[PDB]
Amino acid sequence: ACDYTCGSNCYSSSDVSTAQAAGYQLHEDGETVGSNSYPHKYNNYEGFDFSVSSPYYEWPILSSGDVYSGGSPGADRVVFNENNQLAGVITHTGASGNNFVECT
Repeated sequence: ACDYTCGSNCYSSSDVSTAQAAGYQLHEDGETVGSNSYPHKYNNYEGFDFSVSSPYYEWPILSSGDVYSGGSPGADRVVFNENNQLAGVITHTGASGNNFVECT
């Protein structure tokens, strides 16, 4: 079993924690990477009922297990807050118009 399923990608909570650690460090340092400048604010247009408080930031989690370092972000993201708490794992897979669905 996979802790999170994003389309056909299977992530363990340890893949998620590693991705969240890297994105939070950059957020704390006020730094970005990639043409889309991650980690960036996540507006939550979808209305996900996250149990941790906004503001939210999104950061790519890669199906290869590597930490995002600039380069293609893929469709999957970890979402965290300023308290370094995980809000969720979401994906562009199966959505249109730059929207997201939640990884189950």
